[PDB]
Amino acid sequence: NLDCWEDIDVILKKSTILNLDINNDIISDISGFNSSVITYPDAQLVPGINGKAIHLVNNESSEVIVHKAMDIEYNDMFNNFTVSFWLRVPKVSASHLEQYGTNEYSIISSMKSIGSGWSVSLKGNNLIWTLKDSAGEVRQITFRDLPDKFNAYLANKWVFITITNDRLSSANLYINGVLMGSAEITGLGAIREDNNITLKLDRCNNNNQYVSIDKFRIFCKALNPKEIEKLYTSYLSITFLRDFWGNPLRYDTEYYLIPVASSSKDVQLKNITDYMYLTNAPSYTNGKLNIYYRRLYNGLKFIIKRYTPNNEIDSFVKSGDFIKLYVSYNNNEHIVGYPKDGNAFNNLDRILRVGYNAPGIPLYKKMEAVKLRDLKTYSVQLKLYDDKNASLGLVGTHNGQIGNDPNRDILIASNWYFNHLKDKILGCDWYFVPTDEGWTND
Ligand SMILES: OC[C@H]1O[C@H](O)[C@H](O)[C@@H](O)[C@H]1O
Repeated sequence: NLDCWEDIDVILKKSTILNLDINNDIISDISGFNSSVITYPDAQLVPGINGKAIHLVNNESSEVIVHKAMDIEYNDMFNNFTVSFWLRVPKVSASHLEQYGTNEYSIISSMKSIGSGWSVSLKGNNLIWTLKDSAGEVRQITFRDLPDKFNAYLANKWVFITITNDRLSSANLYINGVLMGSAEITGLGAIREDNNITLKLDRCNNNNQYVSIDKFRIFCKALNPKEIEKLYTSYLSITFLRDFWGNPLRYDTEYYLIPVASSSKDVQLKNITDYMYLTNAPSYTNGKLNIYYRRLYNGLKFIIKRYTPNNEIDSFVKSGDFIKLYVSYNNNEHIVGYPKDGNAFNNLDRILRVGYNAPGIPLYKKMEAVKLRDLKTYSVQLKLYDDKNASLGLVGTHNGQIGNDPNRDILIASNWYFNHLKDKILGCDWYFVPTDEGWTND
């Protein structure tokens, strides 16, 4: 065994030899070996998985360099090691796949010529891990991302990358704790990499390309599945809610709602004062490029507002926060709620109403944004309360019809969900999707 050094948390901490953290808007190594980190002028900081993350654009000034401390400088020359980090890459447009699809560019590398060492690179929709020994001998793992961009890993969502390297066997590439690729690495000699680990877009021909990297970390051992699973879930801080992309959910921001249980569905409104229902979202497909996805940004625009003043007007939404949900329709904002004695399926599934304003009829609108289930998924649940603070249920959908309207999956509030929070898929889970430059429909 070529690993270094029981409780998994202890193992992870003790085997860490590099851990990039960001506090007080400064990037530094908190491993203990204190490797110096040099941040160049155009390395930007943006929202991350738990705090801020490194953002790299395509120009020479955009880079972060880690100068390995003497105590870890030669860690991966002969021994095992693991590299992990959260990664966010914008969805590549159809044009850019055709134009730069064959352009491989590194984003993180210890290779300096010959350039022995390791590198994380991207080519079109491929994530590539490369190792090169002093003899120029090479080993690679080439992960081809899923065709369905809605569920792909290199399609604008924050995902967790982990690459283990066992010199006595193979290298394994994991995404969100799942094994995605592998390659035997026996027969490789010494890995004599550069004294610096460089985070920067190298040899990328697309001037508008960019990426985000967070929690860059190196371990002096090849982590096993259970350890990676623990590592991965240890970052999912169930306190802050997240949007579809994995960034912090925010107040006063327009979001398109998509139910996790029927991701191909968008939300639509019958009429002001009336109900909401699901409709099939338009889609995009490209046989030649073999990519497709349900298009985004269609359907109602929802806005989350503070029910009462929070902390110090924090812009992010915290699980347990009470809110007022509004639909932004034709420039007007309409509160979402359930009117007293309002139409309800079998008196249990309360039909939600948008901009209901009947005089003398109380309208329950107090909601609580919470995270009761599915920790790995960037979804949220919404709990509606009446005037007595009693639960009216979680927001979801019910199939049926109102009057002479066609059968529909109508937005409702129901306590039924609380009895099924353990199911794999539940109709009360929602994705809050904000428009983002990282995703443009073709
Ligand atoms: O699957 C159950 C179905 O009926 C229930 O009463 C609720 O409306 C939702 O849970 C809906 O999906």
